[PDB]
Amino acid sequence: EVETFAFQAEIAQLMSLIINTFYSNKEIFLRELISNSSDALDKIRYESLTDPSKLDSGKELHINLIPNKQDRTLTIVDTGIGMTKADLINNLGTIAKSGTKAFMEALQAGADISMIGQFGVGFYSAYLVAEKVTVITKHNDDEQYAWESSAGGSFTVRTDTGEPMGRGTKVILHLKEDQTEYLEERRIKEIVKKHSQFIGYPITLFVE
Amino acid sequence: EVETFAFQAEIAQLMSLIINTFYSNKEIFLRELISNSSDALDKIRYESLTDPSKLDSGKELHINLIPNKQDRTLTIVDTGIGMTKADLINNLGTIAKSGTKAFMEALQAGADISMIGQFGVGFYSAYLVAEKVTVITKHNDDEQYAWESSAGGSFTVRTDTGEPMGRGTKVILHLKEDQTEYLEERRIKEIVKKHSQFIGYPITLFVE
Ligand SMILES: CCCCN(C)C(=O)c1cc(-c2n[nH]c(=O)n2-c2ccccc2F)c(O)cc1O
Ligand SMILES: CCCCN(C)C(=O)c1cc(-c2n[nH]c(=O)n2-c2ccccc2F)c(O)cc1O
Repeated sequence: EVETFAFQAEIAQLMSLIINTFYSNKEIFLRELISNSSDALDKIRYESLTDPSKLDSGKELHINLIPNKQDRTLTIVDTGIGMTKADLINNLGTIAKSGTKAFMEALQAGADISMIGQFGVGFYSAYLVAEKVTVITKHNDDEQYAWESSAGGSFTVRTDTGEPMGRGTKVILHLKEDQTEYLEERRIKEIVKKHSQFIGYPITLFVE
Repeated sequence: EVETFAFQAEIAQLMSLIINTFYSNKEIFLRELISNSSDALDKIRYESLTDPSKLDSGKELHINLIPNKQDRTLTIVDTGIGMTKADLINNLGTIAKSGTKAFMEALQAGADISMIGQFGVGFYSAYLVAEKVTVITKHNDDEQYAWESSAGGSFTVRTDTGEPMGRGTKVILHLKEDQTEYLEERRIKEIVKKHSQFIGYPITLFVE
């Protein structure tokens, strides 16, 4: 029931660079994921002006940060517009082809990994801290899907039979052994305050 | 043939603040407009993956900067997705209600006008340099419209009978008398290099 796909060549190369480069300031992953959540929330909010029934699958527009020391996971949940199967498999890979090329050029021109979000590919900064990422997503117009990748040049997509979520996206970061700092309450608080303080949606940091 | 509308109260108040505050670093207007053009170009590019006929109204995705010393205008043109009448009159005012409130709060909390784009209302930084703004826009699904405002709490919209443009948005900044520096080639070049160097579309600075 599980489809396996190869990444575009440029994305696979971006992911290797992110995993292999020595770069200490890994905490920027969180801002990039919160930023993408915010954009997804903007999208469903705007669509709902012209069609209030888009919020039948959920009225609240918000972001939850959920650390889990047992599973060694950090989960970022939003109730944004979600993603279709086509988004996961094809559409986002395609726009990320040019953004990756632009980004990798700038890095040669001296730029630093922290500028990744200006090229549209800030999601892949998750692999600074995660050995595996799972994405569960639900768009009004499609079914619930699980996307997963451990960054070896391939990703999987399946229909998700797990617990339904209504509308939005959940990003489950399976953290590397030496990156458990991002499960601690004061570390996450520090990072959100420093990088994400002007997001226009509630950000709730769950306690354990 | 011309409809006159009142701005939302919060936007009218944002515009007065932008016009009345002493703030020397006015050049940030250009980055905000180029940023919105880029977002509009992203939108039509993405829509065209799932429906290549959206580019029948124009294949090229680009940004032109056109100074005109005679008319004292600076025009920013893009071939992005364009805006519907509903966008101009109602939809963008509504999302800009919360962004304005958020922004004006931050300014009390010390923030500075240069952060306006983080709240979604960066367009209104045009009134740092313009006494009047005209917006001509064409969306695939609607007709060509002219929006105009001289920031006295009202704006006008009409159907544009002028020369058709295909798809996109043109922003015509009627500059204040003491802001002609933004018509000079070396000044515009300087600003684009400093603030807009990583935009993923061609930016062409027309000569006079
Ligand atoms: C193929 C792998 C994808 C990686 N992921 C999960 C993301 O980028 C990502 C995407 C969304 C998302 N839902 N709906 C939507 O439009 N977006 C979206 C937002 C911003 C840029 C692009 C987007 F598609 C989100 O809410 C959270 C995310 O972390
Ligand atoms: C009511 C007054 C509006 C002010 N203007 C002209 C802008 O903000 C503005 C808007 C667009 C635009 N075309 N299509 C589209 O989606 N956008 C858009 C882009 C970014 C945020 C919001 C948007 F609607 C542009 O290409 C250039 C602009 O300067």
